[PDB]
Amino acid sequence: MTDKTLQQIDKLICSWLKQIDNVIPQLIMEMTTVTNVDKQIQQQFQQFLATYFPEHQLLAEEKSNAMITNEINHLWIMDPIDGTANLVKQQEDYCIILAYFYEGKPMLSYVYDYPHKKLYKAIRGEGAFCNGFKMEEPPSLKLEDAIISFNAQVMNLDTVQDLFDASFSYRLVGACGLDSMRVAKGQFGAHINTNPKPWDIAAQFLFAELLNLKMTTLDGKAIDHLKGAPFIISNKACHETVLKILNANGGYQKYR
Amino acid sequence: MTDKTLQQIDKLICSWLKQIDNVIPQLIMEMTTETKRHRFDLVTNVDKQIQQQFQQFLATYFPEHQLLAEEKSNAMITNEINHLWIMDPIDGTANLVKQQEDYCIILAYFYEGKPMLSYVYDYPHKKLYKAIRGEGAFCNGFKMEEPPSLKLEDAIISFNAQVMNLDTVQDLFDASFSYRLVGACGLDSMRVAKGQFGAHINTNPKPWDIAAQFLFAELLNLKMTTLDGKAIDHLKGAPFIISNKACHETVLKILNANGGYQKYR
Ligand SMILES: NC(=O)c1ccc[n+]([C@@H]2O[C@H](COP(=O)([O-])OP(=O)(O)OC[C@H]3O[C@@H](n4cnc5c(N)ncnc54)[C@H](OP(=O)(O)O)[C@@H]3O)[C@@H](O)[C@H]2O)c1
Ligand SMILES: NC(=O)c1ccc[n+]([C@@H]2O[C@H](COP(=O)([O-])OP(=O)(O)OC[C@H]3O[C@@H](n4cnc5c(N)ncnc54)[C@H](OP(=O)(O)O)[C@@H]3O)[C@@H](O)[C@H]2O)c1
Ligand SMILES: [Ca+2]
Ligand SMILES: [Ca+2]
Ligand SMILES: [Ca+2]
Ligand SMILES: [Ca+2]
Ligand SMILES: [Cl-]
Repeated sequence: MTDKTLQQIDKLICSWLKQIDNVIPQLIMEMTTVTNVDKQIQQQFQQFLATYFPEHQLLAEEKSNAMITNEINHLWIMDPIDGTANLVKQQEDYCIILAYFYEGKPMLSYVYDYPHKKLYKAIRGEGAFCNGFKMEEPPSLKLEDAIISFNAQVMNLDTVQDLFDASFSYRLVGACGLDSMRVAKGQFGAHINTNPKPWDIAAQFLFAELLNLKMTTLDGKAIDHLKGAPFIISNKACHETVLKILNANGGYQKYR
Repeated sequence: MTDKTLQQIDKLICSWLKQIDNVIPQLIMEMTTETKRHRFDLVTNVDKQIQQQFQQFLATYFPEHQLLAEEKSNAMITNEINHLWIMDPIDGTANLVKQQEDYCIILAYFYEGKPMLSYVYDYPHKKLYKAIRGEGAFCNGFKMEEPPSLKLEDAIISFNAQVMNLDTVQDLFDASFSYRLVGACGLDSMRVAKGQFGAHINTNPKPWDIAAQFLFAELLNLKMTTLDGKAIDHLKGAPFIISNKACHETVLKILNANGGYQKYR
């Protein structure tokens, strides 16, 4: 793929996301008085592909994905609303996740923090950006100096306590895409999700590559972008320590 | 106090908070340029400066008005003080230092002990939550209303899990819809005020962490009490909850069951 083609696609995605701005307030007003919001955003993206990129296929949360394989050369993975609980309960702290893979290789990635008007995007060969401003590799963060984010309700409490004690503090935004972007920005040392779907993490691959983040399974391997696996996205300086804590003493799972 | 006087004071405070753009952005810049070792010290220094400047603001506009804040001695501040401001110039210090986000300014005026004006300035998002007795509560001039009823099972809750025993934390997890944490008392409180969270707990706040919230709770029909359901002394602070009216009792029940929420030993 060329830089010229990537920019053309990028230009069309940024325009689509701007059109989304024109539709979403109405969908939100209807929801208020899974949602229609998730399903409509997804359907509109499907129409966008049908119109602009007829060869491209979609793996997304609100459709069946049985026909999506590693043979598909032009693939988008979408979470149309990541943070559905935050959308419904708070109307805040949710995002749109989009990622394009070409012959299996991450080429374009998007995390749109709509409520706060911040577009994180990554373009292979160009870099990562927040609202157009180039992002750089975050400063090194040792676990003891870093805030971490994970779901404490899906782990055994002894392991949750070990994570509390070894880190600087604990926070949770509650949307995978956003908690990940805080790692990307150097605000959090690490974000963990012990059982993500492909759409929860699809954009993050390219961000992790371009910003020198560690993004691995909880066993330290590369993740299958078609399947998802227990995962971490981490600053390079606290990745090993976090994995070590999670896997010590018989591991992080609930004994329950 | 008249609506005319409150507005005059309100207008002054809003203007002063706007002028805070001359201080805060510089501290934020320095969270990048100064070494890790000095960062909390820089924040506490700028906390002290913002506080002193508010002190001077009072001396010049409101000569009898006094100030209760962290960076000054408050030994002489009593229930005898007729005109009292309580201030947290930067609430959410750890978020400022580590994230340069999710921090706020807390300011509250009490007249003869009664909450009259309150401010939570979400500075990174430029969102001024303010409350005025007789007028109501506002976010950037959009008028806030009492939130919908939220039973605990349907609500997101926010608290510091590291300061409670884990059995009680588990009971809070199981009984609520979900768990979130912003990490600044003022902001986690405003999410309760907006109906985004069912409840926020802080088991050991200072007066300045919670001073604004009294008036917001009154005007928006929120329950704001000690963890044993009493009125909180605004001069002293206590273990506290701010909650939607429909999940207040259930949360307190969970916290106080089984010997309470404290850590063991
Ligand atoms: N394994 C984990 O680390 C984890 C993380 C979150 C949630 N959950 C599970 O989700 C159920 C209810 O929601 P919650 O409050 O825990 O999460 P949530 O707060 O509703 O969502 C938190 C984040 O995790 C995603 N998510 C939703 N369901 C998930 C699942 N089953 N496994 C992993 N991630 C998921 C969300 O994606 P969408 O908003 O697009 O759904 C969002 O990005 C729970 O019973 C819990 O087991 C597990
Ligand atoms: N529920 C609680 O008792 C509670 C709540 C928060 C923090 N803490 C403890 O205090 C320390 C600071 O927390 P952090 O590193 O997450 O971030 P933080 O920015 O220091 O504290 C988070 C929030 O609680 C306030 N705070 C600071 N020290 C506190 C204390 N001892 N008790 C209650 N509230 C406090 C903060 O106000 P300022 O930014 O003005 O300090 C902010 O509103 C840790 O040891 C933490 O576990 C306890
Ligand atoms: Ca979703
Ligand atoms: Ca998701
Ligand atoms: Ca505070
Ligand atoms: Ca403070
Ligand atoms: Cl907030």
